[PDB]
Amino acid sequence: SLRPKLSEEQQRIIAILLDAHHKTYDPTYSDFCQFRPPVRVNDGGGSVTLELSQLSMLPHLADLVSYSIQKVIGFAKMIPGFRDLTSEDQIVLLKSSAIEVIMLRSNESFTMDDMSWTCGNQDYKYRVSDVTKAGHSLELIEPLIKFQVGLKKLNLHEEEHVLLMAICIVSPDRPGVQDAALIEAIQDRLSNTLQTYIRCRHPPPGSHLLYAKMIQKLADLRSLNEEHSKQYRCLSFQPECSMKLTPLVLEVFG
Ligand SMILES: C=C1/C(=C\C=C2/CCC[C@]3(C)[C@@H]([C@H](C)CCCC(C)(C)O)CC[C@@H]23)C[C@@H](O)[C@H](CCCO)[C@@H]1O
Repeated sequence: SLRPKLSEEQQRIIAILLDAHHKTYDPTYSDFCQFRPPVRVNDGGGSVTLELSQLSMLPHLADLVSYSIQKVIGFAKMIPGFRDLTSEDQIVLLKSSAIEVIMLRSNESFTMDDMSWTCGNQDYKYRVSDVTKAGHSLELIEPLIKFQVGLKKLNLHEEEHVLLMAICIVSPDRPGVQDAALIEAIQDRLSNTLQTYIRCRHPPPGSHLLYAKMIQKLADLRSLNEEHSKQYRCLSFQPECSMKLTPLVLEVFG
């Protein structure tokens, strides 16, 4: 019912987050030529044995994810209040949310035109088959695609999109966090900003219930995180896999 106006502080928070995202997410994907080249071996059969023997798309995707983790770290550092946290808690939050924020932010390159993450010419267009060529199984990919479509259909404003990523990162319920209270205080400030923004700036019929739907996506991400971790473990058993990854990836998921 009540639709309070965004406070000056809440307006500043949104402005800061939009700016942080614009500085850490390049919509032209111009740095991609700097990653190890994507290689797509013939695997129409989806052979796990062949996929693991080659891991043809792993160097490229590992570089893409590593690059993205760096961007997420940069984004996180700009989240109002994040700097108030101890270095130890900052790292805990970053490592635990990295893959989740990558899945969220990737929605910007995801397209329902053909259910792919399109970052340019065919070379940088990623489909389910490209992810299997990196060593992952459909147990992760299919649910991930479903998540992308569900997120797409929420038609989030960029303001809502950046707030959701910030809320995802600043979560008090991450194993290893020391000052949960402070983290929750920061998250509540972000959550209240999001709730207020939706109530006074998001037109119907895709509003209000929108907050609940967004919070539900955060729960969905936890499941995807767990599944990705299980599969990363398997992938790491492959001899010489470390060289196909990056130091940052090895640490975050190791
Ligand atoms: C990275 C990103 C993109 C796409 C994300 C994809 C497409 C290919 C496969 C991935 C990467 C999934 C797999 C499951 C993760 C695999 C990781 C390992 C192999 C380590 O397990 C997770 C998200 C999937 C491109 C762009 O939108 C951002 C980037 C450009 C703007 O900053 C974003 O940040």
